[PDB]
Amino acid sequence: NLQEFLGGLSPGVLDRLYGHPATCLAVFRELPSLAKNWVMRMLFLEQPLPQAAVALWVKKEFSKAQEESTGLLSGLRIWHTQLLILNPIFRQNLRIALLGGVPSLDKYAEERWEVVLHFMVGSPSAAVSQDLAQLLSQAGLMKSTEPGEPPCITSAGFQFLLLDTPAQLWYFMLQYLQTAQSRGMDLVEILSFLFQLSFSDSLLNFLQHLREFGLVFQRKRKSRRYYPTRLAINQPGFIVVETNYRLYAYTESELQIALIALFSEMLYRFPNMVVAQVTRESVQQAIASGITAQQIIHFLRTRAHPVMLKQTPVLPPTITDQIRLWELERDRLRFTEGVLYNQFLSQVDFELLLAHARELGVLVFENSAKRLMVVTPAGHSDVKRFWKRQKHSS
Amino acid sequence: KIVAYELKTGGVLLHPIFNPASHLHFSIKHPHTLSWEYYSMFQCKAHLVMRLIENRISMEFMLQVFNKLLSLASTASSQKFQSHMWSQMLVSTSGFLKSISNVSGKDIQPLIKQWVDQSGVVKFYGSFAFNRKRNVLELEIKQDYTSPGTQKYVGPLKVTVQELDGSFNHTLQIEENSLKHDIPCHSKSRRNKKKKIPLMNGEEVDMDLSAMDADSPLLWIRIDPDMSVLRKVEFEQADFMWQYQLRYERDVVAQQESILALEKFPTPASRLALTDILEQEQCFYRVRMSACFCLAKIANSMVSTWTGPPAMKSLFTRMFCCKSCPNIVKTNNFMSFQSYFLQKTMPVAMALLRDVHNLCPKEVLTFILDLIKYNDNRKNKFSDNYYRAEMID
Repeated sequence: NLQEFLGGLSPGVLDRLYGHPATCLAVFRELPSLAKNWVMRMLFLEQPLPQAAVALWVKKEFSKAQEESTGLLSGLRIWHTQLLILNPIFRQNLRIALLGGVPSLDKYAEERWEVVLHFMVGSPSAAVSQDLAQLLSQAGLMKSTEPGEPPCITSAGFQFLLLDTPAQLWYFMLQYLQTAQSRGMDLVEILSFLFQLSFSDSLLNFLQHLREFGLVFQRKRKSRRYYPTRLAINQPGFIVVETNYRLYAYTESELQIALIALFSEMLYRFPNMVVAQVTRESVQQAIASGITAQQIIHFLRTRAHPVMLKQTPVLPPTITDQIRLWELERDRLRFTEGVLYNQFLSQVDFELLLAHARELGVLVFENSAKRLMVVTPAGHSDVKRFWKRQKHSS
Repeated sequence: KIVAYELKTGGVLLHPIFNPASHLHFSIKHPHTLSWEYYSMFQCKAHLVMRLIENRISMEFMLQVFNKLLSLASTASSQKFQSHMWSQMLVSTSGFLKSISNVSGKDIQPLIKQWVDQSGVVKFYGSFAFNRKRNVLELEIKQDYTSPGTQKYVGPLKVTVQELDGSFNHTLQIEENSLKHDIPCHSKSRRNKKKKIPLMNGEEVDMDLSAMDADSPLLWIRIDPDMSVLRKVEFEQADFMWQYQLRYERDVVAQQESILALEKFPTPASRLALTDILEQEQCFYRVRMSACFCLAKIANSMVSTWTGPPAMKSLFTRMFCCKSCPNIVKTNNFMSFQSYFLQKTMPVAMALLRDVHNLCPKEVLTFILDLIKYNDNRKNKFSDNYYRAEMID
């Protein structure tokens, strides 16, 4: 979430990111319930106040809200104890932010995201863009390994595909920012634009990428002015599920049919409907590709036709249980690197060695009944030395 | 005794050649210049080297050597010629080796050259590792040959490995550049079924295999079990292997060395092992007398963990006191000669118990004083002087 993204930041980047135009307001809206009230209170105070007052300024009931809000805003570093006055820069910017100093667009965003997903899946016809392809490849959801051949889809790719559009886009933009820092694009400048949307060379490239994603559209041969789409700020279902593992989806866009075929066997395709079967073969194929039953169940539930909404639960218990059992049927091997010792002599002496590999992060599996500790070869030169020291101590 | 003396000061040189031994402060050319401790260790090393010659050339051939010497002497002892033949009553080293070579056809000149003419004992440091993939046991035996009393051994070396399929002997060739010796290991199919594990002798016993490793079949290893060299072994087993070697071995020197090596592992499984040795008649009595002192040392080391009464007290009241009165000792009947020795050695080890304050507990001192007060010896056919003297000790 955006709260996680902002919490994972340093004070030096935080105060700079608190730009005058929008950031002080976008981060304010994040404040879930009560911290808004305290920010408004001590927006006009130039004198810090004791912490005991803030502690006792919430009744005994519902105090956990007080502690959680205080911790969240301490992490955000909106104020400092100074002994709880707010940061002067944030106070000034917030005062400046508080009395101081379309139908075609949504369709465009939908179509652009749909073609992006078409390219993501193995669609022969899709929009071509080398920058988009390499960005998706380095986002961790795609791997090519051969420039001549079109890139394939990794295991995480299917999971990302089956996610809903809001979370899908949000995670995609999170990965975009994380890779922006890697490629060298300043994070603060690009981040501030997202906040400003909900109200330079790097800016131009970032806006080009956003337009490729379909969140914005200049509409004037790439002019300075832009008109953000609905997705920039941040529908009825069509699938009918039977009790015999049969799906009737009122789908005209090929994207939905492809998504359904990812985990179902298609039987018929009518102009305004398509018939598929959820069989062991298709479900286990999806599970092997990497999906888990939770994504499939959530996808079918969110794309649930209004006819089956009346029944509770919306998705039949037999279908849900069968999908879950099919996914459980498979349990899979793992991969790690390690080295094992033996002849550990005294018992109380083996317990002290277990804490050496656990603190350094090179321990995989321990055994106090046989004395059997696995150590990765990456930290083999540090565990052996410790063992030698212990032997010397005797 | 001899490895302690030879590592302490130089070494004992049987058969010197005329100084041959300059590492020690007296001359070994005459018996009246020898130190008395050197004379005692000389006789001790001489009879151990004769046991080694019996190990190479069997005991019946050895008794035939001695009978040939005695028979030459007794044919010599009846002549009247003034020493034409009276010098057959005098033995030498060359005559003894020649009589050995006459009766057996083997000469012992490497064994004589190593253990007589050379004046040193050997030190063995062993450690093992079990290779689960190739099912082998990789021993690692290194010698300390740079100490002042030591020498380098290059002969063969017997090792006895007790695995789940039984006890197997292996001969290792320990040349100068040798360090790793790979010996093969057998199955672990006596852990699949509960079957009895066969011992060094022909018998077999039920073992509790819960402490054993799941991947290794081997229960214990003994380097040079028959004491066929003049050696000091320092083997690094795991503590459960020492406990299995204390419980189920049919060799008293291995039970003694496992008692000696269990003092470094104060775990409660070792306390259970020594307590099961102490309760066990049909164990040799000098092993139980050592297990008393080992149990006292282990009990001193695991204070602030010890649960019930002090060590060996409940065991003393179970073995040697009345059933109706626990604190009154039974009247003295010393006719068993093994529970007499164990009874007179158990409070002596029990008095080495110490509390968290480093003072002997007043539960053991009161127990010893009640052993002294309630002592009645008007009924046995044996005297009480050694038992009362051990009570004062």
